[PDB]
Amino acid sequence: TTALVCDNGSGLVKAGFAGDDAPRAVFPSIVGRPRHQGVMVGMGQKDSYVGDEAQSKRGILTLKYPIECGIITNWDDMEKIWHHTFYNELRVAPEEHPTLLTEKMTQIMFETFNVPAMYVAIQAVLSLYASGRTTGIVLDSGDGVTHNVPIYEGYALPHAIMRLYSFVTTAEREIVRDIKEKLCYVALDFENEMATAASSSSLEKSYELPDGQVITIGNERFRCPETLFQPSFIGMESAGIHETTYNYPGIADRMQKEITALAPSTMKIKIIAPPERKYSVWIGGSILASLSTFQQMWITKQEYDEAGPSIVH
Amino acid sequence: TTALVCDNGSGLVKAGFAGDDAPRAVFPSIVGRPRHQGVMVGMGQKDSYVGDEAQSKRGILTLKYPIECGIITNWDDMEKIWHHTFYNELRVAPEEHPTLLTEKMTQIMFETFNVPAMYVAIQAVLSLYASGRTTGIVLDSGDGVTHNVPIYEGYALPHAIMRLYSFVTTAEREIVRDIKEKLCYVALDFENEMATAASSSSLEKSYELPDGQVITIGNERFRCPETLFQPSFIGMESAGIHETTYNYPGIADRMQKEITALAPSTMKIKIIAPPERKYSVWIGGSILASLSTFQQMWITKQEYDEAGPSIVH
Amino acid sequence: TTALVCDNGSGLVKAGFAGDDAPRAVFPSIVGRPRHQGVMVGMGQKDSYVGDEAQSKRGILTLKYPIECGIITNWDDMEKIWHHTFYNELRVAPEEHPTLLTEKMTQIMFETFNVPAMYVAIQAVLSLYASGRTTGIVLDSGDGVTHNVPIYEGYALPHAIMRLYSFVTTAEREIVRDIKEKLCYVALDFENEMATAASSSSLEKSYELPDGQVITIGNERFRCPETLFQPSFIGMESAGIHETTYNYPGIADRMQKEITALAPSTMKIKIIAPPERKYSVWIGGSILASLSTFQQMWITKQEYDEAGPSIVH
Amino acid sequence: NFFTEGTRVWLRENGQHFPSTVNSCAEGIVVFRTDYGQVFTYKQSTITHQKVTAMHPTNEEDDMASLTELHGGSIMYNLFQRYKRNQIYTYIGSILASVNPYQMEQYSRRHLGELPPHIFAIANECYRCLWKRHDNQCILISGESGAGKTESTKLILKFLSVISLESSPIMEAFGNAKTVYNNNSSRFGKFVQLNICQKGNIQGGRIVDYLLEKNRVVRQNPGERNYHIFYALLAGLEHEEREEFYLSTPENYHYLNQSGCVEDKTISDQESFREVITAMDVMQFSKEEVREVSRLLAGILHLGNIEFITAGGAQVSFKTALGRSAELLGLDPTQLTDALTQRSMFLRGEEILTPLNVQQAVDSRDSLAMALYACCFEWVIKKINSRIIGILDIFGFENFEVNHFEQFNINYANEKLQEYFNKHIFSLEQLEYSREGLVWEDIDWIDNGECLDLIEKKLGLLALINEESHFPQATDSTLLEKLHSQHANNHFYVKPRVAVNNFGVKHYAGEVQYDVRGILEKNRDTFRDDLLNLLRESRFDFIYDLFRRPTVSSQFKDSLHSLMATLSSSNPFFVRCIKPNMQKMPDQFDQAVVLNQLRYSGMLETVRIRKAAVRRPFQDFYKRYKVLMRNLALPEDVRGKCTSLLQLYDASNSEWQLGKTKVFLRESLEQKLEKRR
Repeated sequence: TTALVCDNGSGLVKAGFAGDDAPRAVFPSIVGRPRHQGVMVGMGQKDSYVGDEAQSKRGILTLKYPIECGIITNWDDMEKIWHHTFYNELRVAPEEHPTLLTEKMTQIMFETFNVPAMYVAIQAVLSLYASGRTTGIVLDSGDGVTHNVPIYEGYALPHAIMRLYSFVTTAEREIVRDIKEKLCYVALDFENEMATAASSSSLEKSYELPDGQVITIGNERFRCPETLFQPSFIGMESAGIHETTYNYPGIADRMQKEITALAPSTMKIKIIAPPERKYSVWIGGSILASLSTFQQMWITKQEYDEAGPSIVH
Repeated sequence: TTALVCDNGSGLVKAGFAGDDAPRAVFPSIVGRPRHQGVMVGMGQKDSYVGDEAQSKRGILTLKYPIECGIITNWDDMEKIWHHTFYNELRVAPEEHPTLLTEKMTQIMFETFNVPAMYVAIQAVLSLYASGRTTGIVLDSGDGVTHNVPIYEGYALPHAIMRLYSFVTTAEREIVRDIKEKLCYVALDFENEMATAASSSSLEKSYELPDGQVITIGNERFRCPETLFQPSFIGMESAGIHETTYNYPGIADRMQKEITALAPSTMKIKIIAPPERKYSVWIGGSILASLSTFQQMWITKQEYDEAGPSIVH
Repeated sequence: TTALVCDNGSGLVKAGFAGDDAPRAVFPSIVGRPRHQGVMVGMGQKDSYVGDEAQSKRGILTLKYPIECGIITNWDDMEKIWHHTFYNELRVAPEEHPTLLTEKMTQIMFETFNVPAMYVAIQAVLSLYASGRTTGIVLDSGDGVTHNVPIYEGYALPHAIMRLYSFVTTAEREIVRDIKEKLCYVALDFENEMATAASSSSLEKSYELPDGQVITIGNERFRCPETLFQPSFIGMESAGIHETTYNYPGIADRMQKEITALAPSTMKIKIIAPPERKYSVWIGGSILASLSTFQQMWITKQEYDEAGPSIVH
Repeated sequence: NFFTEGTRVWLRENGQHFPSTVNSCAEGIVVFRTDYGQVFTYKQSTITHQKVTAMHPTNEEDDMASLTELHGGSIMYNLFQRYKRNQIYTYIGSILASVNPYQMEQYSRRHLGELPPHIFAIANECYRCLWKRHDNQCILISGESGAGKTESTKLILKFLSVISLESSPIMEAFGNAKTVYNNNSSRFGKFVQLNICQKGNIQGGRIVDYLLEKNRVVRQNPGERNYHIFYALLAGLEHEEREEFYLSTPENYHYLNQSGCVEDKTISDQESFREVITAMDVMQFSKEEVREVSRLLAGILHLGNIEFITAGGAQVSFKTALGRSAELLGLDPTQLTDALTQRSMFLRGEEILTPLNVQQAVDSRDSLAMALYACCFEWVIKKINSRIIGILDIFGFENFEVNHFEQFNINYANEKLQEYFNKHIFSLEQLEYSREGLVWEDIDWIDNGECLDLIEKKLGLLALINEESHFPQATDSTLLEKLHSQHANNHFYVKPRVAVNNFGVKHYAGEVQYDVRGILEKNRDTFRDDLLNLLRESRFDFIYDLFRRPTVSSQFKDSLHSLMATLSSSNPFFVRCIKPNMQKMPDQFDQAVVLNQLRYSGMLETVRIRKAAVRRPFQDFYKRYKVLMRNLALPEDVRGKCTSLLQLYDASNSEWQLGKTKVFLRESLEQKLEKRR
């Protein structure tokens, strides 16, 4: 009878009931069809692996992200994400609860899965419910859309938000992401750090790759993330997060020293960011649907026969 | 030997001699440096394109407007606008004339370009000299500062004036402006029009974009300009032009119906606005400096040896 | 006293002085050691034949390409290519000129051959200097690395480039290449052509092989090159040049019909490709080093004792 | 600065000193009447202390350098009086100035200076120095055509023949053209080496030619014609030959009509034909070779009519222009039409034919026409030389209102010639100061190497032009900007404020403004090898008898360097011919025209350099500055009297010196003394 807070990011989709800890189930949110012909009976082979098995069996697939830079590409794959998740994972009935989503979806999920109600809260706002503050500008950046939403107590300003070795094959790209994980750090004073970076003393740590290969990356190890500020390297004109805020083990005192140079003087700038942050948004959602009283700001079954496609906003 | 009336707006800078028609030369008034490194010899490539070429070769530049919301940002770009214009365009000597400007400028232009005199008339006042009326409240709104100056015959009240698809790249923003041009119209009764806008009948016209893309905007096509009244949509508290007056193929009967509701009763309100209005201000200026006799309300060189930076007002 | 433009490909290395026609000398760029024991006095036999004689005396060798998919394998063979070329062919002194290369090399050739300067221009950019255009996307594909570089006038977008019968013996493989030469053509509509290909009407031409044997290939004759698009046949997922551009007597109107289906509508697409294209790159270099004035963007020796291995970029 | 009625003065007005007389001086007003008829009125208070310079021992009647006040007005006045009311000469140091006007034993054996100036005096000095120095001589006769250069050449040669022309019509036909400013202007430098045996007797001559204006063959500006020979050919050929070569009137040819020349009269063109034909007969050109010359010229004319269709690349689609060209040259129509539209390359070892675009085809066609003409021109010179102290007939600076590539090249050539002249004079000066005057050190002042560098050095004007020409998207506009980007921060190089005239070069004689338009196309000159091979394959024997990116500007540079090598290996003697009036009037001296001519021939700047400087005979100095000696205890001798005053001004004896007959003093000291007087 519980209610389920389920956040779709370009993640790493997260799902777990109305509280109280973290998602019961987490997986990389990919479907991948087999780029080859299969010949081992059964028919045995699946038509397409969704996560997580599609993250266990790379190389025999062509990974295709169902969503990409915020807007999803097609609901044919997305719906399969959903059906697979609800039916063969969490062991939850479709009529179990009224649901909570973050940001064709609402409707397809409504007619197929028949969750008798609905409500969609924006992904940025929930990030405040983590440490339970009421004020602040939230910089929420995940693959593949970041946002900067400023909220005062308790209303929220809408218009002040600005939204910004050969590794050819798609599957292998996953490994790249992993080398991004462990072997990374943002410098504090880049331009001056590069000079001494050239010194023989290794600021390079050597990671080992799933096959035999041993890959030794240096210099660029701290260069790549630095792209987050100064995104000329990419060839995009929109200035760095540095400037978009005002307007990794590196941050926040990188972010700090950067802002204080651009920020007006005589102003104190705490840059509080928790540990455990990866589930922050979700710890938000849990608090919400369990909390009184916004249950009556939902859209149920009776109220979707009148207006339908509208009213969602 | 002619005299030149040259108006700097956030335009569309306009230039043409002391009468009698319209500016000889008009261009979008931008400098944009090339965001990339060049390798086609000569050195060939310019350090920065001014208009108009900086509007023909977008995308390879970062357009930077030399003026912005009235006050200009820096005279480093501005002076270059000027020098480029006088020397390599109009083919006019610097000592040719005493000049006429609308609103560091006066001074820099005085030492660099040495126009032996000067006079600056306010931009609103000039707009009356078009149809050659002597009375009226002038609503002059251009990118990016509007003003409302009431003038009686013939003195002018000083204190009664109140002054108010992903498209990320700087260059590409220009394209937005063009879709602002053709595909626009202000409704007469917005709130009631919005309901019927939802009806399938297309109040949408499909414009085609410089590359291949075909873009179909509707609804919002008339919503966006409507922002001019009711500027809550922006998140700004200052009330709409509607109210600031009393206090696009849409206007003026939009403006009309709206004012008549706020205005007192039994009052006849012609809302006469010419065609050709884009050059109105300029057709003003031409008439002025050519006219007797205010030539002797100028500030020449001998009288800039005494006071200098003052006396301009 | 001349200067020399020398382009290293996985060719077919090309060499010829600063203009004005085509490389003075062209040869297959291979070293091959004799896989057997020699016993005919002198001792006579060379330790290893470089081209071109190593392309005249196949079958008694094991051909080893000094470069392979862009990165060269080892400079031990490459240097031997170089020394052999400069000394016993062109009959040119090492101190004759400052040289120009396309892409350990720079340094080894610098200490051995002591060319008093240096400059390296990228292989793609030069391909524009052939017919002397200033704009365009260049699709340069030679064995064994292709590239897709978009350049505007005149700066160049850096980040928008994406880079992709028993015949067992190595030597014999050369013969295959020749059957690739004459007996080849890219279809226009593969799928519909394949059906009629099965028809008895010979779309097969019979080539004769250096020994006695006469080999008659058809069908696959047009199938094999088609691999350039649709490169699933190899078992690589990265999509065809077809799609990488947007993102043989067949081309370019194959490329055309393919693109117009993928390209947006109402866009005119010239696919201009010269005759003589095989030397396009070289006709570039000649034009370059002969032209004023980028001579002063070189790196001479005095400027190589300071920084050395760096500064090259 | 007050001067009484009737006083002879120089009045510096509008930027030029006027020979004048004080007409009246009353009520604080002064009126001056110039010798040219102008009346100038001023308030006496405004007449500053020189400003108005009095006519220092006037000499109202052989060498201009003997003038004390050595400036424009003085040169103009002195040349004028000698020409109009005195025997014409005249020397300007080593330079012989010769003024055109109305249509030997005594000079032979005499020294340069003992005789009145005359072309013979120069010829004698050249003959003299030839034997004495055992060294080749050059007599460089500069000035625009018509100024009297051919008369100077004629008499120099007549002289050398005694003491020891038939080709003219030929060379004028192929080397001369009507420009906006001259009906018969030589667009090339002609050097006639008069050969002498071991006993200094004339044995023959050898013509060398340089600086041919190739651009003219295919392009003429408004009111200008191609080389005279084309018009001469069309006006002079008999009906039968005219029909044989498919020739009609000049209006029908792109290479002759594009300018918009009114002309109307063939008549002179027809006379020039008779003259050329006669000269070619004298020169031992066979009837057959002459007809071959005309067949080749006719071929060039028809070639230029060839039109290209932009099929995409291009193709020839016309029954004629090309048919006639192929017929005249005797080459296959299809083989020629193919190569006119395509470029050939051979690669290990197969031919790769690539299509040309229409613009490239036109450029290639023009380059071919220019190549054929240049080689025909050289063939004709070979023939003249076969039949027959170098006399160089060269143009001076050429400045019209609108200056292009043609004038730029001419003025470039003049910068090079002027450098040789300056170095020569500076050398003669050192030698005169050594043997002529005692002195410890000598310094040379006026190097025009910088101007020459701006023009011909890497990143120079011509180099950048070559650069811009080999870029597929290059244009006159981008080349203009490269000039500004490279030079506006340096040189002798200026830009017009309103981008109307385009770039300006401070040349030796004056600033010249060049319009960039046309520079690129005129400079292009890449002939296609396959087109030439086709021509090489056909025969009426004359055609084949013509045996990266080549540009006209670079070829001009090379020819100019070849010319300077030829000249530098000799001892040069200078004659400047000026045209005194524009109407061929007998002894008529138009001051406006003369001033322009003198400047164009470098005379006025050469004078300014010589003027850089003051000297007066001892008594003249003493009589002028006697007022300044009133308070001095003076010696009985005039040299001592001069010393007494000068010692007060400079005791070191460094700003003044006493010579054999004169007091020498620096301009600064003279200015000091004068102000005080």
